[PDB]
Parts: sequence; structure tokens; C-alpha cells
Amino acid sequence: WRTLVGVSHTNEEVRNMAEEFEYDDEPDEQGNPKKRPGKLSDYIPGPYPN
Amino acid sequence: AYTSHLSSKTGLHFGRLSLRSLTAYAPNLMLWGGASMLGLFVFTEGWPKFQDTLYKKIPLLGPTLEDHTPPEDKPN
Repeated sequence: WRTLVGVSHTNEEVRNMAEEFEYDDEPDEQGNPKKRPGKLSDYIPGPYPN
Repeated sequence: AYTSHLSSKTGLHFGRLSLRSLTAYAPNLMLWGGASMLGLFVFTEGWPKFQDTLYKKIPLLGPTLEDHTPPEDKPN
């Protein structure tokens, strides 16, 4: 997502577009996994899991 | 007039060098120091710390080094 700023969209627009996808965050205090909204460092997600 | 001796005395030396040579080498050595410092200036110009300290304090050529792309468009 960070390559997309300064080229086609602005920084606020890419940060608003990255929130719509969920990504794997490292698990919390209990051990069960969590999900997080995406930030600018993560890659654009594919539509199929495998 | 008759001279039976010499009026001469040995100068100061360290075998390889003597002050006879160094009083002539000193202005060109200062010019070589200036040339080497200019070479350091040109070879270390992409350095950002030296860019903001020295290479932007230059009066007319200075602001050409800045690209103030707004903070609305940078990833970091």
C-alpha cells in the first residue's frame, strides 16, 4: 500500500482504503489469533486463500 | 680582502626532509588541503546530514537541493 501513495492516490486515501481488509496479527495474551485492519506496510490482499 | 674560512652553518633537517623544502611546500600543501576538502564536499553531497547543515546554507544554489513534496504524499 505504501507504493500507492504519491502515484495514484494520496496518503489519507490509501490509509482509508487499507482499513477495509483484515490481516493476521500476532496472538494476544491468551494465545488465540487475532485480526487487524491493514496499515500502509502490508501487501494488497488476494481474493483466494490458497 | 681575503677570506680564510667559511661563513656557513648547517640548517635544520630530519634526514629526509628539511625546512628549506617545507617553507616552499607549505602554500601548495594548504592548496592541496583545500582541493581535498572540496573533493570531500563533492563526494559526500548525497549525505542528508551534511545536506541540511552545509549544503542548504549555500545562498543561491542551496534551495535547489530541496524537494518540499508535501506531507500528504509520502509513505514515511
